[PDB]
Amino acid sequence: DIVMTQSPDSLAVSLGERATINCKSSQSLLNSGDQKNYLTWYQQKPGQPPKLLIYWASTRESGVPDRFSGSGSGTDFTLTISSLQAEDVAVYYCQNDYSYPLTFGQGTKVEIKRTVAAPSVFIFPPSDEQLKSGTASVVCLLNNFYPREAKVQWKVDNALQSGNSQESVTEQDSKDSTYSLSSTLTLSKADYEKHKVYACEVTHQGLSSPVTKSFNRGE
Amino acid sequence: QVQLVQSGAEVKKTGSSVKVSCKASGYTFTDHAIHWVRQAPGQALEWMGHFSPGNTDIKYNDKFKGRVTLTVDRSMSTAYMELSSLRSEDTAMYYCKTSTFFFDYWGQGTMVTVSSASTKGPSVFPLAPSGGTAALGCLVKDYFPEPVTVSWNSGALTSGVHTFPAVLQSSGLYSLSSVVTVPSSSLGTQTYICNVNHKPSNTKVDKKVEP
Repeated sequence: DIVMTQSPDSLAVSLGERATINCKSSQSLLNSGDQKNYLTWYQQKPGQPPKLLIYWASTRESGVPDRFSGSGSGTDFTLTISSLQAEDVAVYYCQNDYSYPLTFGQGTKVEIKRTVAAPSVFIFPPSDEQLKSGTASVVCLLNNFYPREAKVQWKVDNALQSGNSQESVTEQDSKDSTYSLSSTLTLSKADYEKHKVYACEVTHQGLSSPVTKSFNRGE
Repeated sequence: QVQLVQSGAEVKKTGSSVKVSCKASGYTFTDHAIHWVRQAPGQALEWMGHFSPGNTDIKYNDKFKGRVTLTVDRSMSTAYMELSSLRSEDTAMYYCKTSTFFFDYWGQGTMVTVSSASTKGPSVFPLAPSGGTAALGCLVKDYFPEPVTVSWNSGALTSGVHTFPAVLQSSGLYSLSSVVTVPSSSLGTQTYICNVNHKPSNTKVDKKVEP
């Protein structure tokens, strides 16, 4: 089996600047018969099938603009995207087309780099309707921020919570290059009604101090 | 117009089998091999094998050999992928596609979910509104399988909407929130209704979110 290793795993590139993605194969992909490298590049956006970009290491698929360039030979290959556009935000995969099993790299995720943007934070108590069910969900929203890295900590009566929350993050917004994130704390009704102060504390590069949003149950 | 149309999403219990179809049109079926590629949630593409219909050359990735069977119905221009003894690793989008890199066409994908969960529509709860911007939303909890769709005010409200990707809970059921930010001055005048549709259970919920 040929192992395909891409580098980096993720790339943040400002609009109009150059993105460089490397792909190394564990064995040469150069075919002696036609002297072509059987290395293929695909672009894949969330929810969609992959789309062919480049084949034989450097031949552009019809319809692909010339700011996409494939280079390299043998075991070391590079996809260069010049003048990055928001429509280039995607996961890029290289594929061994030389010998079976056909194997893929692990993907390189490209995002747009923009100036740091702090999140706007909101907290939502559980609804009275949900409380009738025996479980309570508390939701913290971090809206429209960049970069994606953020620390969200739940405090209940000032006790730091662990193990009882799940996070979800959006894909990057195509127009403004930001993310939003939800953190949902799940408690039993009994635990929810036992405690009073519910707080989510957000740490982010765009915040000089962590931001806390909190409520007192029943207010 | 070249088209590859795959069969719909399937839920299967562990140990069961699934057979996905891929109907080809717009070209002569025997002109290209059909390849099968899958992708587990958030993971890399994985090549499963190919079937070349004109001459019955069948190739398998050893990772799947003996658990997957590739067939074709040449009379109906259809390729099949049958995967047996299903495991958690098999929850994934499955794609068919033509050729290696000479005829780039892909089916739309088939989601296979390996789970013992029963099909269940979501419970929809308000995320009530507590700088002239207010955030509100709907918590779309405990549904199975994927997917759900959420709109606001029957699609009239799209600016500022974030419908988060679902998370799988330890119960085996999915959950997500959909949020929107609106002018605080509109809270007394404009109704805000999330429209939650879960086609696998034929459920449609319109929840008014009140301050």
